[PDB]
Amino acid sequence: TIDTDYDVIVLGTGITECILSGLLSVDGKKVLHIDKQDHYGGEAASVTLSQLYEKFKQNPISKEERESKFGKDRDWNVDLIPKFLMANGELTNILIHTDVTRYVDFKQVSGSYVFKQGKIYKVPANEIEAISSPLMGIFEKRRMKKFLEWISSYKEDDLSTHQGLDLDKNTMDEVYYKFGLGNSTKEFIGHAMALWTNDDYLQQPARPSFERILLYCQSVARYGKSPYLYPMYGLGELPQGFARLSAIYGGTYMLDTPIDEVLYKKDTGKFEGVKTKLGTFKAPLVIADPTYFPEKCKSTGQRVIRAICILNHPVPNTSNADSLQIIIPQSQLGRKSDIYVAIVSDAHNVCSKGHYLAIISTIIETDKPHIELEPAFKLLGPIEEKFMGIAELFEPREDGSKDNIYLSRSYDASSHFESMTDDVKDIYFRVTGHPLVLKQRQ
Amino acid sequence: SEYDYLFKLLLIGNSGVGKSCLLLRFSDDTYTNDYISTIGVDFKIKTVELDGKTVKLQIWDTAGQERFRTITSSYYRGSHGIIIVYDVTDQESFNGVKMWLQEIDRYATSTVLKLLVGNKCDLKDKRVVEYDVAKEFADANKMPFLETSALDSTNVEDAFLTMARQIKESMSQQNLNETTQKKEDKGNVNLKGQSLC
Ligand SMILES: Nc1nc2c(ncn2[C@@H]2O[C@H](COP(=O)(O)OP(=O)(O)O)[C@@H](O)[C@H]2O)c(=O)[nH]1
Ligand SMILES: *C/C=C(\C)CC/C=C(\C)CC/C=C(\C)CCC=C(C)C
Ligand SMILES: [Mg+2]
Repeated sequence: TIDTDYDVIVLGTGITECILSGLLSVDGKKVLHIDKQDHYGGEAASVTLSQLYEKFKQNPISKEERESKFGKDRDWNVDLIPKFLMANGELTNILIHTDVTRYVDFKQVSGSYVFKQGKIYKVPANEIEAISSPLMGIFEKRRMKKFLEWISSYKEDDLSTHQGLDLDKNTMDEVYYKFGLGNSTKEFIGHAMALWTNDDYLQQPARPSFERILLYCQSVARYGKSPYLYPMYGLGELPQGFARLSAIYGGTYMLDTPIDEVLYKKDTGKFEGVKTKLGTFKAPLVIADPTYFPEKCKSTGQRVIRAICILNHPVPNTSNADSLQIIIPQSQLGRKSDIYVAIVSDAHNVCSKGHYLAIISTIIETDKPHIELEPAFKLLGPIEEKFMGIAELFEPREDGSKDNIYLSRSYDASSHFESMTDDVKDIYFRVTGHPLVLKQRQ
Repeated sequence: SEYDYLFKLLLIGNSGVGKSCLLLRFSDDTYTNDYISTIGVDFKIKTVELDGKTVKLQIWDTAGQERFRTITSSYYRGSHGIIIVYDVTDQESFNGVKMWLQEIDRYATSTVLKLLVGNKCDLKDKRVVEYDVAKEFADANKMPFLETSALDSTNVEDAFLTMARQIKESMSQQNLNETTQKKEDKGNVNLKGQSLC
């Protein structure tokens, strides 16, 4: 009694696939969404503490020992892949248009800190903090102020606001030169505001950097304190909310359902459907994460180490903040990639009272990945427990137009979700042939 | 407008037992024969007067996620009461209640209130789950029991009012205070509010 025909079959319930499922169902498409796993979230799921031990430890501890040290398993929602939301980012725009805010609550992240020579400093979130910050000297702050005034008064359609600069012809380094900004200021803007993980952007057209810096400023302006929001109960609430949106608009969901076989149109290599323990389902195209079609994906060459740490106290030198980001610019450690730390606690309902979660991550560049994180571990003070893992980043070999197999990218090392929504918009364009246009749900 | 307490209620149970029709009968006073909706019910808000107090209820429905049992932690967040529904003409739907109780034990708070509802009681000729058997099971699982009919309205309003009373009378003073209008703001942000560049 299960329909065999659908407009779209989606495999894996990571957030990229769940947003696409919700949007396609809202568009009126008949969607079948299947996951071989017994829970939502895919690689960016939030898991309980017992699940964290099963996944990262050799000999998981007993329930009695776990509860005496950490409390009830239900108080824990631990992200496997850390991500914050820019307050004015595209995911917030999708959340408001789809009303998925009905299924997920958000709280501000207290602040973002940048590392400089062994110490961390809170990045300003208002003018009083900007005046107080020792990150820049008095004369350099005056130049920085002119640069920020240009970021806000710039209007694409009005050449008189460009101050002689062209975002497509000029490189970001040329933009810095026009404002006379020194190297330390370039590092702060590039790594703390644009959030680039290295300095390659200096020799590239300024446009993408300008957009990222403006996004940061607009995000801080939304609620103050920092440019980020974080969901109550963890990132896993997001794929679950979009899966509910898809279900409301007609989507059909199956979990714990392996794909016995992918079916292809005779001699064409084009997707036709899937065979499962519940039957065979057909659709002209499939949307899926790399774990369903490893042969159709390739490594980007990057491996990311993620160290999930549990603390029984606030992070040192953060004024007892309930949540924060720490950015360690690669220039401060002679590295090729920045190291990030994402910190949340019971204020966001991700762990029991008194504990903090600090997830450290970076792109691996040495033979001893654990040692690359030592500068970040040192910022946390005593660590109760560490759950370490290394993930390789994959991307599709092709865009799916030739085989109707539209694949998402592995979740990357960036500290927030803008690159994930870029993947959602790109996949949507590949699947439908036109750009995503959000409609306000009634 | 103003209310004394705001509660979050959920409906749960096997596909086809009448959860969506029960909610529509309580919220809109309507019933559609052979109900089929392209867009599923999300939730309904209803304010009732309960023993002198104004109680606002946000009642959630499953959006069909129970078809292949794909409802997880998100649906149960912040829930105060859960109404478990079965169909008195479907033995398997009653057997399914044991599994739903295990899901509630896993995802909801240990203090969540529960109510058992045997729906479609208008189908007198096709009843297979006897009232006494269901009542004994409800007593064994610490929950009140009512047989309802979204079709003819039997006990529908009373099932939701019974759950609202269960919550209001069972909550600790601290938990009840958290549902008052004065404590509605939990410190979360409103993504649609005006900016504070
Ligand atoms: N006879 C009868 N049919 C009912 C009753 N409630 C719901 N139904 C029918 O049973 C089917 C499933 O109802 P639905 O509300 O979609 O239940 P759900 O799948 O649990 O949400 C529809 O054909 C309804 O019209 C009831 O009280 N009596
Ligand atoms: C719209 C953005 C606001 C209100 C704040 C965010 C500004 C940041 C992150 C820049 C920091 C600038 C410094 C430290 C330089 C001094 C600049 C002034 C005192 C305007
Ligand atoms: Mg229903």
